Amino acid sequence: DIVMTQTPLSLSVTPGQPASISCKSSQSLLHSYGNTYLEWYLQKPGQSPQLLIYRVSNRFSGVPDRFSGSGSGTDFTLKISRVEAEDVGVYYCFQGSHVPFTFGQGTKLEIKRRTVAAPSVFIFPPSDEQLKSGTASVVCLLNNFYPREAKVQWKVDNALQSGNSQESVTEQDSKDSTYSLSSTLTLSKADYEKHKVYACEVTHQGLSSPVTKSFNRGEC
Amino acid sequence: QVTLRESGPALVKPTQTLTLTCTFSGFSLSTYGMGVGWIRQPPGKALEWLANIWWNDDKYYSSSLKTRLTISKDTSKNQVVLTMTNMDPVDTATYYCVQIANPYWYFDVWGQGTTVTVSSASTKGPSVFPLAPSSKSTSGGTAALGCLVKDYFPEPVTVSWNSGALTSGVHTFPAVLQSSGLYSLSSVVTVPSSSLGTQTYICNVNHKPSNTKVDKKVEPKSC
Amino acid sequence: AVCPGTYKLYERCEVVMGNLEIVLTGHNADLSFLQWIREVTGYVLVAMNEFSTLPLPNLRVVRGTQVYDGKFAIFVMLNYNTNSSHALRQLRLTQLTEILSGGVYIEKNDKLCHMDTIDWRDIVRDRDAEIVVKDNGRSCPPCHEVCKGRCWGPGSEDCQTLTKTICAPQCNGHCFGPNPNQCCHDECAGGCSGPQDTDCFACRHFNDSGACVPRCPQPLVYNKLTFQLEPNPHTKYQYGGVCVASCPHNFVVDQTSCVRACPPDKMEVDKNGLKMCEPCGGLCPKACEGTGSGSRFQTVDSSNIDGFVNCTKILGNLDFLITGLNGDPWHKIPALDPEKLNVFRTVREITGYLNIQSWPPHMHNFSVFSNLTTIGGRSLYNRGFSLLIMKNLNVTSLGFRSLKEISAGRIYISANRQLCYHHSLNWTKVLRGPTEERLDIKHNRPRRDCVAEGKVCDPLCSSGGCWGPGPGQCLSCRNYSRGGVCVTHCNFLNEFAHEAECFSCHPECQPMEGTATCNGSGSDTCAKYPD
Amino acid sequence: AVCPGTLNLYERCEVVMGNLEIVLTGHNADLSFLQWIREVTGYVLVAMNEFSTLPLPNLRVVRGTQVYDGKFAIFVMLNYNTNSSHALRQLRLTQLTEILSGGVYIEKNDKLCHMDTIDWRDIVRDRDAEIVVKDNGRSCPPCHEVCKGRCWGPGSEDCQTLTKTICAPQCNGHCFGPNPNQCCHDECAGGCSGPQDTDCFACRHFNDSGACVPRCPQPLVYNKLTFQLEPNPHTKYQYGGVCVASCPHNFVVDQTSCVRACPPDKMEVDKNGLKMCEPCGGLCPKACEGTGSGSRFQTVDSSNIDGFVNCTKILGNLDFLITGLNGDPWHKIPALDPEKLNVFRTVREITGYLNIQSWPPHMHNFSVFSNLTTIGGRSLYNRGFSLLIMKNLNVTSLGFRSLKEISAGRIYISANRQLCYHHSLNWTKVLRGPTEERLDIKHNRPRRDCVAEGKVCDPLCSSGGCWGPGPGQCLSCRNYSRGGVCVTHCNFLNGEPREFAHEAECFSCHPECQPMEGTATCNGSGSDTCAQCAHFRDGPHCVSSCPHGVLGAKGPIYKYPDVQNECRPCHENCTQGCKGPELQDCL
Ligand SMILES: *[C@@H]1O[C@H](CO)[C@@H](O[C@@H]2O[C@H](CO)[C@@H](O[C@@H]3O[C@H](CO[C@H]4O[C@H](CO)[C@@H](O)[C@H](O)[C@@H]4O)[C@@H](O)[C@H](O)[C@@H]3O)[C@H](O)[C@H]2NC(C)=O)[C@H](O)[C@H]1NC(C)=O
Ligand SMILES: *[C@@H]1O[C@H](CO)[C@@H](O[C@@H]2O[C@H](CO)[C@@H](O[C@@H]3O[C@H](CO)[C@@H](O)[C@H](O)[C@@H]3O)[C@H](O)[C@H]2NC(C)=O)[C@H](O)[C@H]1NC(C)=O
Ligand SMILES: *[C@@H]1O[C@H](CO)[C@@H](O[C@@H]2O[C@H](CO)[C@@H](O)[C@H](O)[C@H]2NC(C)=O)[C@H](O)[C@H]1NC(C)=O
Ligand SMILES: *[C@@H]1O[C@H](CO)[C@@H](O)[C@H](O)[C@H]1NC(C)=O
Ligand SMILES: *[C@@H]1O[C@H](CO)[C@@H](O)[C@H](O)[C@H]1NC(C)=O
Ligand SMILES: *[C@@H]1O[C@H](CO)[C@@H](O)[C@H](O)[C@H]1NC(C)=O
Ligand SMILES: *[C@@H]1O[C@H](CO)[C@@H](O)[C@H](O)[C@H]1NC(C)=O
Ligand SMILES: *[C@@H]1O[C@H](CO)[C@@H](O)[C@H](O)[C@H]1NC(C)=O
Ligand SMILES: *[C@@H]1O[C@H](CO)[C@@H](O)[C@H](O)[C@H]1NC(C)=O
Ligand SMILES: *[C@@H]1O[C@H](CO)[C@@H](O)[C@H](O)[C@H]1NC(C)=O
Ligand SMILES: *[C@@H]1O[C@H](CO)[C@@H](O)[C@H](O)[C@H]1NC(C)=O
Ligand SMILES: *[C@@H]1O[C@H](CO)[C@@H](O)[C@H](O)[C@H]1NC(C)=O
Ligand SMILES: *[C@@H]1O[C@H](CO)[C@@H](O)[C@H](O)[C@H]1NC(C)=O
Ligand SMILES: *[C@@H]1O[C@H](CO)[C@@H](O)[C@H](O)[C@H]1NC(C)=O
Repeated sequence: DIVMTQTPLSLSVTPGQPASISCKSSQSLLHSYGNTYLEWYLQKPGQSPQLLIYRVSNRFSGVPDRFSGSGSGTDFTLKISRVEAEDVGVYYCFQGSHVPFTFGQGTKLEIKRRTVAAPSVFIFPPSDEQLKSGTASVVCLLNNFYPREAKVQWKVDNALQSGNSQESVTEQDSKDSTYSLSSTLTLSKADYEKHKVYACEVTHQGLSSPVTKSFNRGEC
Repeated sequence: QVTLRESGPALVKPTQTLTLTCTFSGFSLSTYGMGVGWIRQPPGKALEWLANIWWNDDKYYSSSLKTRLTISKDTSKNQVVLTMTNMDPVDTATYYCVQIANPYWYFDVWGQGTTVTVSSASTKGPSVFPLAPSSKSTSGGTAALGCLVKDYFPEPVTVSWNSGALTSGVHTFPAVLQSSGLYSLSSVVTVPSSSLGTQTYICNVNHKPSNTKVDKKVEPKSC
Repeated sequence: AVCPGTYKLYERCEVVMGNLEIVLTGHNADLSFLQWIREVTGYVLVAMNEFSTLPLPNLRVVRGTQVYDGKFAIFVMLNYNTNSSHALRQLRLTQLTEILSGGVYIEKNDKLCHMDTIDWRDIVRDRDAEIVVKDNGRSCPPCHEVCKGRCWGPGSEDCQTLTKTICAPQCNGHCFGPNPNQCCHDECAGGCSGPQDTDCFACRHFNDSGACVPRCPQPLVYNKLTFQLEPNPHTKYQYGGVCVASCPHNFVVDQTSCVRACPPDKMEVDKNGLKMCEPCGGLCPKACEGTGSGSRFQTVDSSNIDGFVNCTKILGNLDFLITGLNGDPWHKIPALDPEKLNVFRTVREITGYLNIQSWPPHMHNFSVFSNLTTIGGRSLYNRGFSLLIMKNLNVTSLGFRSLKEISAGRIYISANRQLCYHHSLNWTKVLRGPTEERLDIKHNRPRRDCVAEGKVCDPLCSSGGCWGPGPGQCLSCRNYSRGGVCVTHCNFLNEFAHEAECFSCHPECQPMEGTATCNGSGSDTCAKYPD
Repeated sequence: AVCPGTLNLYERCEVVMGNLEIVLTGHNADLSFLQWIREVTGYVLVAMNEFSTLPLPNLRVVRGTQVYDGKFAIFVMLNYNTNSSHALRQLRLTQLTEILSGGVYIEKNDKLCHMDTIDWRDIVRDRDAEIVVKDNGRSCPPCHEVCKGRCWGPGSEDCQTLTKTICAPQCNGHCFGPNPNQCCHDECAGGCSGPQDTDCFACRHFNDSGACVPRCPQPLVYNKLTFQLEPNPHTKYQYGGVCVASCPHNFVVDQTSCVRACPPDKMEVDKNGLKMCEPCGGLCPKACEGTGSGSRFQTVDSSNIDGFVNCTKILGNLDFLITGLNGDPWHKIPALDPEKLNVFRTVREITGYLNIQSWPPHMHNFSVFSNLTTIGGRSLYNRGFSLLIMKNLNVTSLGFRSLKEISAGRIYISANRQLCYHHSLNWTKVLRGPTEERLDIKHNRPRRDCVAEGKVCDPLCSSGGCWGPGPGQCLSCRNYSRGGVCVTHCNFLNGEPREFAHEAECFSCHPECQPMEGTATCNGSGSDTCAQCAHFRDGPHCVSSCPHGVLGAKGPIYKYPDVQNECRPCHENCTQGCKGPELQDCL
């Protein structure tokens, strides 16, 4: 029944700066006089949600001082005084006053690392064990980069490969605020043995020049 | 220490009935004021409160899903059961069970969450492949190595290093759904270069949906 | 916090232990001293007022222990003038939540708007309570959109917060949340903001310093201090429904609760640093201006006697002169009927002197002044006399059985030719100060005639003497005192004793043959799933 | 002059109007201003005294209207101190002559001598009066030779002088000379110095400015030119035996006699400095403090009614609030018993305001204040209100049948939904001052509904309106008024009692007027106004009987009825009264 709406759909803050997230409700969250069960939760990457604030303005046991909660009726606000590196994740609002308990859509709070970090690149050739199966998977790894903005281009014998790679990206690190990315090139064993020079070229802000890591089929 | 564990099938065929079991310790659902709740989260989406059961055997449900949900309790077993009928691919989600102890807040203690995937497809175990660098591509101080978990269908798959002892530098990537319909991920780790002979680095992958445990050594390609 | 209810206002209050009546108030009234009120234990009455808005923005609860017209906990009527064009236009009851007992009546307020909009069933508990809202405000503004039709005023901040509270089964009906975890305490009147005694908005019975309690702190308690009835120092009195340590304003503690004045059969006493109503016993204290000196009456006569009915103190002197006894033909005061003298059997204290020069010849004893206990002597007669008994030739015994102090003055007993029993009298016991040349006792019936005709103190009278024959006329008892009667035994063995006075013993003091039955009187002195 | 009794000894007068009591007095006391005393009306008491001689040289008479111990007009007892030597020894009674009634008791005067020496039967007139003279001294000197054995003391000027006043049988007692032509006035107590009532030594009954008289000047006297009793110019009142013009200090008149306080059913009235006890007329005025501001009572409650019994005035205000009527559970005052409200039926005047905001529901009128006649408005309520009637929904009529004056303030009568009869009231007659913005009467039973339902003033009421239904509730009557009730006519020309009219009020004809069938029985009160006299006719007056023994200025007046029943003077030398005009039919 009750629709919950979080306003900053996404958020990027430098550590030390403040933060504000807002939860607007379709109907008043007032159960009875002085009883407004608005709660703010934080789900860190790959964890269960933690309760941060209950009854609009009361910090739960252990929540640090920088987390604050204001609001009344249909409008409420969570405030982080000094955003830290550990605060990245998704913030949810929740009402416990009415029969269908409902959550907010969520608010992704990201970290804006002060200094830029360069992706450390590594190339991995397909294992002989896999090549026995009949398929070849090459893996390029870009490690610990802050400007998540990063691009990789696969090249086999200086031929740019299209539609043969898939990428996966981690979530922002809650200690270093860095990202990591794996590009995977999937070829048939025959096509893999047809060519000989495999390289991934990484174009990143923190990199003055395109980093390229490469290998040849038979090298040990 | 209040701890809760969610258990249940990792794969459920459509229109069949899912049955989840929250086993808990550190409290009892017989003490006045205690309740256990169920909250699901579709992958990458938002939390959705499902149901709540109390020491009174009093039961509350989400309205949209009332007809399909049924919650039960057994204090003797320190267990709470949820049953959901007519399972649709949309119901694919990670299901958490939670404790409600204080009347001023809700959802204080959460379980790790069990992953339920609804699909007519069948379970498949992963192929684990070692990812070592080419000995000629000598990056520098840091040396990267990893494992490639390749063809598995039900999503829950966990990768650890040195049976949990190695955690710093580990990157287990989100699984990407291949065109085949099967998921594939890679778990990498960066370690000091000369101590690739002082320590032995092996990866442990577990695909519980297919009951597949594998420990593979990622030794060098040095020759 | 507290304030007795019905122009300024001593109403910087939160609870009014009474009714709130606002009547005949003009437009220019600082009704801002009421904003703080949020409980009314009586009704609210608003009539014949010219002010435009009624600010009670914090009022939440109207108990209605008393209701108006035997039906209504709120009553608002005729708050408008035709000539002036001033009138009530809004009731600022934004926060009003619960009307425990009584209905609502709002009629004939020509310019009052929006009372018809709100839902009264959300507030009044008694659904059988009558609710009339009519003939008060046509050509009225429509309500704001945000209020969605329910408002205490035109604006969007003037909406009735009608927020349905679906409490749970286990919750007996009042809750601060939806699930069974959040049931209001049983002592909460309305809802609450938490599961404790302190969290109630209003108490079902009593409020002890914030805690809703069934009974105010009782006077006696089985506190185990002696495992029995003890004076819990932590005792509190009921100011209606709020427990207080000390009655505020100008009240007095009648037994369990505060009151505005003691009841008929009780009197005020300075006890425990407070003013308490203790039972009157014999009769409540009644002072009555005396005769002689600053009085307009030189003696008691047939005009003054009926002025001394039920008097305990004389606040002056008492004179019995032959002109008052036998009447006065030069004043046309008639004679006195001796029976009326019994009026003085209630007198226990005389501030000044007592002077007796004439007495009805049949009366052989001044026993009507038996219970006299103290003669102050602050005003005196003749040559500084506090007690004077003269020329009484038909009196035979003094009879002042209860006299124990003459605070100041001299003593004169002379020419009572038939008077006995006064020879043996230790006046040093009764008279305060040295009895030096302060006694003038002459020419009464000589000692020898009295002893010969048998007129002597009863054997059980001590050397202190007596005020006449019998054991009840002694000054002090030789052995023990059974009430006013000097008694020879005490029934201790074959009835306890203290300070040489024989008393009865507490119930359950087992009667024991040949040994002590009491060793004192009490539960602690006598010599629930029990055996 | 004259002094009062023992106390209300500096008494520089001649007569003691009471008892002379000398008690617990020291020997060094100054008893010399008592030597001008000549008459003691009560008794003489002397006891517990230390002085050696009692100086009463000029005392000659002791009346004994009051006697000590009910048996003696003189009482001397215990005037000696055994430890000391200062005691009594002598009674300096040089000129004592007569003790009218009562005996003598001289006992236990250890140093008093020569009281067995004197013949008390010379003095005491009552032969049966008891004389006791015992144990007064044990060793005393014999009496002086001159005294011949009868003395008040040791000296030869201290002798009891035995009377030689011989009188003829005609004097029937005392005389100022030996012959029958020298008899004392019949009003003389004892002897005299001449035949007049001025020459008496003491008076047998009363004393009017030196004249021994049987009665003081009566307050009414028969005027022969008006044939009626008129006030006496020099009327005098009875201060015991002295006839006085102004009663002595701190006294009031009852009827003919001076008294200290008014009797129970009488009340004091100034009457031109002459304090008079006039009849209280049923209920004696009793003012009582009011309620409201300036008082300790916020309303009349169950603890107040008891303090309003028999009150005629209110000296303040009267408030009736719902808290007082229905009780106050927060002060734990119980509710008020409505019957007790009747306590106010005696209230004739309210000094301040009347405030009525709650009233018993069955009581449909403020008839309990029926006898209220005046609302002063010295103190006022709220916006200067002297009368406030508000929120009383079960009253249908005020009922202030006797209200005639609201001296100051504003009137407010509102919200009494069932109230009628007040629409026509001419408040200009009641409210003192201009009726402009001082009357706030609104939202009571609308006049149209009262009229249709028939709650209107009785036809016999005037245009001034009414306080409710009937002829008793009118403010003024269109025709006549009998006993506060409006009537079409007095009982002139028929009925009992026969009446006349004064200022539109009916008043019964004086008794002794003969009821005339067909004609005015009398044109006013009083006996000189009757058309025909019932019994007799003294002058222009109708009387029950002719004056016989009524007192005029020159003497007692006796008249006789003639054959036409007219009171005619009696023969001058007629013995007492008569039955005719000549000396023959006299008596
Ligand atoms: C002013 O208001 C009074 C009422 O508040 C009016 O008095 C009423 O007068 C009527 C007659 O006109 C009485 O009627 C009778 O009532 C009895 C019932 O018993 C009660 O009354 C009697 C005395 O009448 C009393 O002895 C009882 O104790 C009761 O109180 C019936 O049995 C008769 O049939 C008859 O109906 C009213 O009783 C009486 N009321 C009271 C309280 O006295 C009065 O007339 C009004 N005056 C004016 C000038 O309007
Ligand atoms: C309320 O006021 C009325 C009017 O003043 C009081 O009634 C009147 O009372 C007097 C006596 O105080 C009545 O006159 C006397 O009557 C007796 C008995 O017949 C007679 O012996 C006296 O000589 C004298 O005439 C008078 O008639 C009477 N009024 C009427 C119209 O009859 C009434 O007592 C007052 N009520 C109170 C004070 O409670
Ligand atoms: C006070 O004196 C009265 C008499 O003046 C006493 O009354 C009588 O007392 C005897 C007992 O001694 C009774 O038998 C009589 O019946 C009493 N009354 C009458 C009328 O005879 C009275 O007892 C005396 N009181 C005291 C304490 O001495
Ligand atoms: C009880 O009294 C205290 C002290 O005045 C007050 O703070 C509290 O609010 C009262 N209780 C309620 C329910 O109002
Ligand atoms: C005096 O007290 C007695 C007994 O309590 C009582 O009967 C009587 O009415 C009282 N008198 C007065 C005037 O209160
Ligand atoms: C006076 O003393 C007698 C003694 O028997 C007692 O009965 C009476 O109650 C006393 N009067 C009082 C205490 O007013
Ligand atoms: C009272 O005293 C008188 C005078 O002393 C005496 O004659 C009488 O007998 C006495 N009577 C009584 C009853 O004491
Ligand atoms: C009289 O009483 C006083 C009281 O203090 C006492 O001191 C004194 O000894 C007593 N005298 C006699 C003779 O009993
Ligand atoms: C009456 O009083 C007058 C007052 O002057 C006095 O002169 C006269 O002697 C008196 N007569 C008596 C007491 O007989
Ligand atoms: C009041 O007046 C009545 C009647 O005149 C009378 O009987 C009563 O004694 C007076 N006093 C009291 C207190 O009732
Ligand atoms: C008071 O007035 C109301 C309204 O007319 C009526 O119903 C009720 O019976 C009245 N009460 C009495 C006691 O006359
Ligand atoms: C009202 O009373 C006034 C006297 O104050 C008088 O002059 C006037 O004529 C009266 N009016 C009526 C209608 O009787
Ligand atoms: C009233 O009657 C008397 C006696 O008959 C008469 O003298 C007087 O003039 C009359 N009053 C009048 C006519 O006004
Ligand atoms: C009364 O007597 C005197 C003296 O004899 C005489 O002069 C007088 O006329 C008599 N009275 C009348 C009325 O004749």
